[PDB]
Amino acid sequence: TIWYQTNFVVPPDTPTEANIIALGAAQKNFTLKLCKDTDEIQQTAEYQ
Amino acid sequence: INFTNINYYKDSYAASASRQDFAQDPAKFTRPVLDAIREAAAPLQ
Amino acid sequence: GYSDRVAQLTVGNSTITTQEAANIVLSYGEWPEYCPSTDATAVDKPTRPDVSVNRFYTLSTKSWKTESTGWYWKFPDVLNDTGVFGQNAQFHYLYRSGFCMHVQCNASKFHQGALLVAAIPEFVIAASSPATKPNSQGLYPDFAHTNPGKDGQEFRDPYVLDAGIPLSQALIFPHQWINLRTNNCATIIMPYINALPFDSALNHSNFGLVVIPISPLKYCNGATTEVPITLTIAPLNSEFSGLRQAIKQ
Amino acid sequence: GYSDRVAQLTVGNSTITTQEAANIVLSYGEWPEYCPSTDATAVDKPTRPDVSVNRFYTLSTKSWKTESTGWYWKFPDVLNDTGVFGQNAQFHYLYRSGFCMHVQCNASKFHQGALLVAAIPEFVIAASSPATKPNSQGLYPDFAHTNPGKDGQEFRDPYVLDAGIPLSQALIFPHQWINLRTNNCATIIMPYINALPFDSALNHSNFGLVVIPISPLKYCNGATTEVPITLTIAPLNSEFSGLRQAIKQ
Amino acid sequence: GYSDRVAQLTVGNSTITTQEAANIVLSYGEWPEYCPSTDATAVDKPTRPDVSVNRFYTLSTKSWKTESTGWYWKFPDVLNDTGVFGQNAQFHYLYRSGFCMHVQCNASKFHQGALLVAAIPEFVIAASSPATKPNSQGLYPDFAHTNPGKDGQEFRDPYVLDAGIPLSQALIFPHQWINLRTNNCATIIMPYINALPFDSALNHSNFGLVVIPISPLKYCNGATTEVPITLTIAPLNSEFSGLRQAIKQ
Amino acid sequence: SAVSALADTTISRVTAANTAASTHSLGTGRVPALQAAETGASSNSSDENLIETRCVMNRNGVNEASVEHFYSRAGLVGVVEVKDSGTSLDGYTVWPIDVMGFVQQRRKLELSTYMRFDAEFTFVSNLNNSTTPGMLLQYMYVPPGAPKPDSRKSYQWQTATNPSVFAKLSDPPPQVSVPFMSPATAYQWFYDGYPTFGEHKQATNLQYGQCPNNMMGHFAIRTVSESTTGKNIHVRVYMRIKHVRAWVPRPLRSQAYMVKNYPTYSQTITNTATDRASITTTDYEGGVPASP
Amino acid sequence: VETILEVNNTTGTTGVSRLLIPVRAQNNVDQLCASFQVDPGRNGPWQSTMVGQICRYYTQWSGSLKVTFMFTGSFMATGKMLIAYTPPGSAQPTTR
Ligand SMILES: CCCCCCCCCCCCCCCCCC(=O)O
Repeated sequence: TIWYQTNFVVPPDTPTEANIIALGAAQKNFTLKLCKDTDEIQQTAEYQ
Repeated sequence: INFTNINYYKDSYAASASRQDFAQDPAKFTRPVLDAIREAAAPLQ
Repeated sequence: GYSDRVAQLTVGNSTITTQEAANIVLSYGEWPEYCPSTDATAVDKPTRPDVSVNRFYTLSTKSWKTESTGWYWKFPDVLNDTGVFGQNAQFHYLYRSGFCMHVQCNASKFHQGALLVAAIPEFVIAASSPATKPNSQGLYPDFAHTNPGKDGQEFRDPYVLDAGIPLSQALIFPHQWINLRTNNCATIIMPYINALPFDSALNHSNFGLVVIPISPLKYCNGATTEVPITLTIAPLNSEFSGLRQAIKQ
Repeated sequence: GYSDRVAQLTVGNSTITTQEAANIVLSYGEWPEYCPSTDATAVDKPTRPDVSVNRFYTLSTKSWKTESTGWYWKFPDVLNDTGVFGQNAQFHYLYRSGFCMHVQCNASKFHQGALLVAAIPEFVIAASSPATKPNSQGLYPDFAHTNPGKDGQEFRDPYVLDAGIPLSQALIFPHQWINLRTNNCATIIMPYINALPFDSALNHSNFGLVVIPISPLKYCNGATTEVPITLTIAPLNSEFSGLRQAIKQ
Repeated sequence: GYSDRVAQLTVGNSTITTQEAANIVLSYGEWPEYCPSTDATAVDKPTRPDVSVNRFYTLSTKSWKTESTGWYWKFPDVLNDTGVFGQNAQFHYLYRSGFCMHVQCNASKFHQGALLVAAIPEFVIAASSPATKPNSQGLYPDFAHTNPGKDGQEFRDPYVLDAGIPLSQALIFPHQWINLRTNNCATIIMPYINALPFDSALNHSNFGLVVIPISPLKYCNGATTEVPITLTIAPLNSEFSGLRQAIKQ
Repeated sequence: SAVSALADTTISRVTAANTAASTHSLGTGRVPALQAAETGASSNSSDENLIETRCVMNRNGVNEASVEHFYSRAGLVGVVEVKDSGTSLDGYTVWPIDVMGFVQQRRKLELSTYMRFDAEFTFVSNLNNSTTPGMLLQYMYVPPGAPKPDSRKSYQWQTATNPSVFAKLSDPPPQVSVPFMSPATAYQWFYDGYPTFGEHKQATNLQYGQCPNNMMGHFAIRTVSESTTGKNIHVRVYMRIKHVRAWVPRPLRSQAYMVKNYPTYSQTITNTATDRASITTTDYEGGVPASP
Repeated sequence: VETILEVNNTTGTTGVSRLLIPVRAQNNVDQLCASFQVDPGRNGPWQSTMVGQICRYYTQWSGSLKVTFMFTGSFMATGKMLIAYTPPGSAQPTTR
């Protein structure tokens, strides 16, 4: 969760709303196991 | 006693998969920069 | 142990200075190099016009707007009609080179927004079909969208990079951000990446160069509205072989 | 030979980062330490819950206004009902600990004002009597003013620290300023100061933690009006002895 | 070459003396130990509140009657709401510990009867269904029977341990008898047994602690009728990790 | 001798990175948490520098995440119907070798831009009712340029040079190992270019992206029969990739495929992440709070 | 390799807008900005990540994760955020 520790303070004549971009990744001790088939994309017919 | 990784045919591409050369070098995708940045440092100083 | 904010890139008779620079991305940690004799296949002696073609070319300037989607270029295609590089690409069948792409976008400390500058190898452009089966013309993109030239082409669906792949994972490619609060330029040095030592600079485009606004440009009334984005590139270690009559396309 | 503006305080599972920090005040040049066997008096083995209680607790956020007088907390009292520290303070008769108080207040470069953050040992609160002789109730402050809990108590007369001593000399105590043009935080590491090796965390409050606006908060129309002040503290080297039934107050 | 009848168990600030003791059962010949760094998996530093939680807790006293069936407790569940141990079990996600269970039952030299005190790891409680097929509610025991708390739960069918396994073979578990003519207590030291280094003290109960009267209590008119059975336990080498908000159940 | 060679063939385990013990740090100028994502580099922050960690001698094996193990798994790449009944009494069929017809193999392959590998092709052939009567089949590989058969009796089935496999349906599935056959250094799943010169002003422009270095001919399959058999045969081709070399990883495809040789997504773009109610809702009930 | 999380995966948000966590000047204190689960293979913000898409090719995973937040406001905009990771057992925290 992301909370406002303090406010988002701006001077006059500057946008009061901005964006935060989150970039996710793994650490050096990351590991995977038991390779399987994904469920991301489906197919109902050959691509001919 | 393991009896595997033996090729029975004259052509080398007939051998089984080469699963004894695991190498990990993530620096070419995670730190593709010129000036190496120390972890404990402010990157843009 | 850190990176300085100022930088100067000098190649050929051109020099680019920047005072708010993040770093310089060396794609895949490999510098551009000439084709080694161990990997070459053509027997003709290549030509290496050192300083006449390996130099910075300021090519196109697009105006960043609040509803902009982004633009993309193809590296060999964007330089095929400019300078001594364009001539050597037209007169020779074979060509290979790296490049140093430099995207410039400055704004006041009162603007905001972030661009994603990535160099995509083999950036095959997709067409979005309206669910039509019978292999209509709208199944393949026209030549204006695959080889945009020096003007570039603005994205239709930046969310899928106009290629069906998610934009969020485009950071797997050599990339850099232009965050207006942090830096005003993005530098990417890219070596020659191809399954062949040489290739035609006219048919094959080795890299796609995308500039996509992730966080839209926002400012308040009174600030400068026209915020341009300039693309400057420079071939590195460019060779050509197979001389013949100049071929345009 | 100088102090860096950035700092990171990591204790327990909590981490506090700041990018505009003045310094870190080490009160009286002594670090918090466990009670040496030469100075201890109780024979029961103390418990030292290392990382469960020695950690940063963000407790209260007060809104700084242009007519604010200031607020004060009492260190053992403000943590007696939070987390594993509060439980150990309720289950044990004896307690001792230092702390690292961290007050956070950020504002734009267009605001102004300065806070005085001081850690006052044995901050006995006074009552202001209306010149009444016959030992009326208004001769002694109620419990809400002596032990404000985690919400703190706002000063009635900050000029005399609500204790009859002049505010101008409060700098004799371990203090730090939060000058909005210079820094946005104040850090004070305080060792356990008491005439006894251990003491009750419920009856006795070792330190008072005051935050008083000397230069009032001023800004122009259009700036963010709500400027909060957050108090984060962390016990250091906290021990407890004399286990029995949990006692609330 | 023998075992003395007197014994004293001192852990924490608690001390238990007995003058008619059989022996002390060390379950599976392994002492309770902290998780070695070779077997640990969580990276957070664990807390080890040495003497505040590793201490004897007298929890429940059941009255032994001539028609009593027996009672059972679950070790982590019986201490989840008592003392500093209960708090650390509620504030932390992960937990591991051994224990030293001590069951006390004294009677005159004119009473008779024998209890079976066993510590059953993974004591999964069964429900006795009235031969009903369609997966009715009466196919699984309610939460009051699986986690009885500190009051324990009296057996419904002690002959099958309320688990479908014969009571006669319960001696395969670390056990001890309380034979009124021989001894008046039973001590079992149990190390942390689980397929994981740490686990939740709220969901998973590592051990079941049963006290079953094999030979019923018999006496003649005039003797004291109320013969209690007191359960005193003490965690050993208890660690906790994964601090967060206190969770009750 | 070579006894030392065969002994060192078991998969040796290399473990994941260990975690070292760490303590609290109170000072300035040392900020391992602050990063600059604009530099295009991923954060080098370690757990040791953001929390207080313990010493964990990690022993989790990482060998299964290698490129070889990820790819050396035979998946379906082609379904060939040898029609010999009804309106098509061919008894033979010439299938253009393309491994981009089925999603599971295609998505895995397009993780990388260039790939150089050998393959082990397996043919699982049977009738429509899944039975396998003894029926002699001939699977002839027709390299690019070799004459393709046009009937079940044509001379091309003599196979005096073309590699050919004869096997009945009742036999175990035929299996052959195919080398890295390509004029290039690697197969190129993405070719941002055109195969020939020209204006490329065509109305369809179907040649865009077609690199002939990947086109490796056809697999001609027939039943060795004297006349029509009246039975349709389905040949499922499975490709196992070995001795893999991958280059330039790419984003995994997120839109549904539409055609075989082209990236082409529908105009109704599907989101990469499934929607939720708001930006502050998660579906995890958790436990009961001790003191709310 | 760090890739963009699709945190703003809300109904109605379309295109590149789904990759942005909106932050603005608050009228009250201690407000919730955004939240998401850190299960990589779970349907949600992690679906748009390279780690999230490779995890779906495997049954089990292990190791520490990493989220890098980049603020894309004005140079003049200041602020402080508390980004907390709550271990299992508890629902999403209701207060800071
Ligand atoms: C005896 C019959 C054996 C069959 C021989 C099979 C030969 C296959 C060639 C190797 C296949 C890999 C390259 C495929 C690339 C084409 C994909 C595409 O771009 O559409």
